[PDB]
Amino acid sequence: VLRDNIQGITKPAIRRLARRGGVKRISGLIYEETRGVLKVFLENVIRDAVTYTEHAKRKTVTAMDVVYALKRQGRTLYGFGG
Amino acid sequence: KRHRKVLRDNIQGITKPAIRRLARRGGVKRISGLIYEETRGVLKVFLENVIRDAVTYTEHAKRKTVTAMDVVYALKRQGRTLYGFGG
Amino acid sequence: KPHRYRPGTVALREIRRYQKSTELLIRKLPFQRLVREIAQDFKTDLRFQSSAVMALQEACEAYLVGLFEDTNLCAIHAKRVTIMPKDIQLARRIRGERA
Amino acid sequence: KPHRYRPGTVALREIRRYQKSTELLIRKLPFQRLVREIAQDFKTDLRFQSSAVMALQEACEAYLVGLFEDTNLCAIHAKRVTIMPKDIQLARRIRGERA
Amino acid sequence: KAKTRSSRAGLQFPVGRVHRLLRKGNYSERVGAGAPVYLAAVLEYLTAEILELAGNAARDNKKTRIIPRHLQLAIRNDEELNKLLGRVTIAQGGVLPNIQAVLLPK
Amino acid sequence: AKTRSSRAGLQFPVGRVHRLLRKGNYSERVGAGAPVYLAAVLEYLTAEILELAGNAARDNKKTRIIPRHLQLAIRNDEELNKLLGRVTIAQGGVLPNIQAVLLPK
Amino acid sequence: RKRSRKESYSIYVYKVLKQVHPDTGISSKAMGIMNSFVNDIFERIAGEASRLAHYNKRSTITSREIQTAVRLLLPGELAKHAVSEGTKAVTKYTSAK
Amino acid sequence: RSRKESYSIYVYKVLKQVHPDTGISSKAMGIMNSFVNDIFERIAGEASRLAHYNKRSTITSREIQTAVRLLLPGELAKHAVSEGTKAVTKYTSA
DNA sequence: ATCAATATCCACCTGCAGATACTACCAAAAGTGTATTTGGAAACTGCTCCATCAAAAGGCATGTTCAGCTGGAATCCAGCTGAACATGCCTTTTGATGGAGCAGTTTCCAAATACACTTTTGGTAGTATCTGCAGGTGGATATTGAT
DNA sequence: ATCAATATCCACCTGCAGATACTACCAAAAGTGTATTTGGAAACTGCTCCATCAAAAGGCATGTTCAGCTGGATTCCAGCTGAACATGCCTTTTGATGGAGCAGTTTCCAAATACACTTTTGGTAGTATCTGCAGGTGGATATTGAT
Ligand SMILES: [Mn+2]
Ligand SMILES: [Mn+2]
Ligand SMILES: [Mn+2]
Ligand SMILES: [Mn+2]
Ligand SMILES: [Mn+2]
Ligand SMILES: [Mn+2]
Ligand SMILES: [Mn+2]
Ligand SMILES: [Mn+2]
Ligand SMILES: [Mn+2]
Ligand SMILES: [Mn+2]
Ligand SMILES: [Mn+2]
Ligand SMILES: [Mn+2]
Ligand SMILES: [Mn+2]
Ligand SMILES: [Mn+2]
Repeated sequence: VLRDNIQGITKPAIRRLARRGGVKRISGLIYEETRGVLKVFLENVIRDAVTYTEHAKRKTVTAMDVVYALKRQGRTLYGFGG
Repeated sequence: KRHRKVLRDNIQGITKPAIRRLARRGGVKRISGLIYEETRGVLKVFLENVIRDAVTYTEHAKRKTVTAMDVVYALKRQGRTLYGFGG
Repeated sequence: KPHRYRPGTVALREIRRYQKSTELLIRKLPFQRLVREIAQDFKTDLRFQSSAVMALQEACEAYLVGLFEDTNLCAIHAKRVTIMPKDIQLARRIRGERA
Repeated sequence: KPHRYRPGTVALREIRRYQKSTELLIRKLPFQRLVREIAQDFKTDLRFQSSAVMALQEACEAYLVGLFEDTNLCAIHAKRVTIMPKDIQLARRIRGERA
Repeated sequence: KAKTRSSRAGLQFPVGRVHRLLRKGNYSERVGAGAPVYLAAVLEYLTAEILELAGNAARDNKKTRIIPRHLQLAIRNDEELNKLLGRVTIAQGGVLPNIQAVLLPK
Repeated sequence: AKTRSSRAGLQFPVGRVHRLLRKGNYSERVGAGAPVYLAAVLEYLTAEILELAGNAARDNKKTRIIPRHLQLAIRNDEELNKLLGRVTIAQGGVLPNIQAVLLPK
Repeated sequence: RKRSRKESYSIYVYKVLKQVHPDTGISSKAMGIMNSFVNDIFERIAGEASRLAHYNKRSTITSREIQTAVRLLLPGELAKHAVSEGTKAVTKYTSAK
Repeated sequence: RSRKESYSIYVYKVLKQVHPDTGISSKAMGIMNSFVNDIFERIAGEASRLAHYNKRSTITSREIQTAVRLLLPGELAKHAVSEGTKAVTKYTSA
């Protein structure tokens, strides 16, 4: 069956995320709203990561590329180098 | 030979109409009575944190005079960058 | 028969007035006393450049104005038109100032 | 009559379950598809370290979970217990991620 | 006759000074000759962008002298300058006129 | 030959902290005291977290500190939580917390 | 005693103002803002370029580092034009002497 | 092939000093490494700006101290300052 | 819709704060030229680890039904909060003075850089042994929701 | 209150992935010793500007009265979203397998640094003189609210 990739981020997985966030009841429109927010996040972080990749003249996005990008965006991540 | 009078309770110099005006510039139409004391508390926390950092810069330079730059540097590191007084 | 504007009319007039201008809204000398009192509690015998106090007032007024904006959105979100302390608290929590 | 839990009971059970654990909650492969698709828009024929993709999923899931907490506070602020796009939007606005 | 590196680059902004500030700033051990040129050009371009928009705001306010208010109007009304300076306070700049619709009478 | 760490009473590498400082382009010069002080501050902060994380491991009846324990240690400590407020710990999860109004009855 | 020289970007900001708005002036407080702006953006780009060079074990900040820093730091159209203006200035600079 | 430095074995040393019978997983060790690197960068960075603000070319223990006061919350700052002063004292004497 | 009270607009003007203009001065800055050093690009390549492939295995996502209960709409009203007024206080303004302390310049040594050399160490690679605990079991018992 | 249906917890067990303990190897890195350089503390002091003074006055804070309309409580009900169950679809596992490309090594030259010398310039500093617009007035237009 034909399938968009962002639609691969399924309703039940979004549900579990909300539950860890302490959310008890979810509106039907939340699931499309969440996917849109997810996409912007990834776009912003991946754009910065790939930019580090290009500068290093590589073809492989490294964990460090991602880590540096997250730090830029004020989303510092522990556990993957640096 | 002298010393200045004791400084106390100056937070009340932040008057209700002064707080009303700031709310207006912030687009606020209607204000509950408990807002004014809440605002004074919030302002005091903000001012303390910036002054603490500014004075820290002052002492490190071995000065007794807090400069505009001390404040600007303090604001910069608190994530409140300010244009118009500085370097 | 003496004239009275309805509750809300003058408030809206005031919003338009102060969103149009740029001057400081807190009285100058009282703010200066507040700064000296707070600074003194941290360190005695400090002096202030006049521009240093003004920098603090510009920062404080810009901070509060911005906070009232976020506060207003929280109140409207609750289908109110009147800002309340719980609105300020919600805004500061989401801002990460208390979280 | 067959057994049936009241609405909300199982929801609360899930909250306790996932707040206790740390495993990722999005399927690995669909997430990996999404990452490569988005990356392809910035540069073609890219490869990824496995740790790179995992770093992305960790940061992204931690972000959405944090956002949902702030969203929940907004819903409760409006005296609801159901989160709505209205709530996500307010949280992101106040966070400074937009508007 | 000597030529400035600025004139050699076709720039109004000072290349020599920018080069000095890079070395004096402890950003790296070495600084290439192309680096201050590129940086001076970017700084100059951004300055031109803001002054353009601020000059317009001044004009719309029937003024010929740009004041901080005009700089603020130009920045907050431009989506990209607003993003770039989103965590910046312009002293004596005030705010944009903006009243939430639900607050208006009806 | 006695290492500067030994000479200062530290487990953390003073010589390395010094090399990292001057190769980091933080300044033209580095005083001899600076890497000692900094190495000391880093060791102490490491000790404070490992202490609290160890206790978290004990409470869960474990003897090996895992990421989850580091998270519990940090988020349950007012000052460590503030210092690391914009940091996310991989595989750390969140604190158990349910808003009161969501509880039944 | 002569008070030490306080450098600013004023005379350059003023030049660009005249190119852009020939009949428009600028107050000293506004010029103060402009000076804060240039110094801020200088520091952001330089700082980002510094990190960039350090991540890649390079001891030299070249025009290449500045460009990537500008792409990382500026949004959309601003990055596009800034990069263009910067490239243009470098090629012209090197095509001389 | 080349080598990659980390704080791992120093982290482990400090671990056995405070919890002799406690171990630490490699994933958790990665986090501690990130932590030490992060705080190093923060403190060094702030000390750098301090020195520059005051037209100084040297970063001394004085810059490190003021940086720590600026960066760490109340009690953490107090103890860190104490630990720092203690170590520089015992380094002068020894 | 009419009309009256009041805010709002805009033209016109005047005083002056602040911007513009000029000359003189000059220390630092910027450029030029020569000699010397070396960062890192280029080309080749070995070895890591990434992409893909098959291929069950089944765990988990999807579609459906049903109804519990939440969201939102409607209604009411006590009292909070805005508008307006009278009163008069304290902030603002203008200007002067003394001197605290910031800052400019010069002298001078403790400490830091720069090499050369020696020694220690931390990262490493195999190689083999060890163990904390995830995951599975049973059965006790707590919770939930029907009566 | 009883009582049935699940969920949840505790005690124990066992395989193994990941922690560990070991020996050996070595390049880099840290320690040592010596000669050289220099940053910035001291001392001294010129001079900006901060604290404090007085005095007059009107902009604005305070405090009160009055009632408009907002917030909060209550009720009510349509329909949305949770729970449960039945499918079956594709994520997961892992294991092997090219080979892309990260990364290590060698070569070497364009470009950077160091340095001495010459010239240009941007920043006070001292006065001297325009000029944009703030703020005042007056009178025409617009807005708001009662009726
Ligand atoms: Mn006090
Ligand atoms: Mn070389
Ligand atoms: Mn029904
Ligand atoms: Mn309800
Ligand atoms: Mn009064
Ligand atoms: Mn004195
Ligand atoms: Mn060893
Ligand atoms: Mn278990
Ligand atoms: Mn010197
Ligand atoms: Mn009434
Ligand atoms: Mn209402
Ligand atoms: Mn190849
Ligand atoms: Mn000149
Ligand atoms: Mn006017």
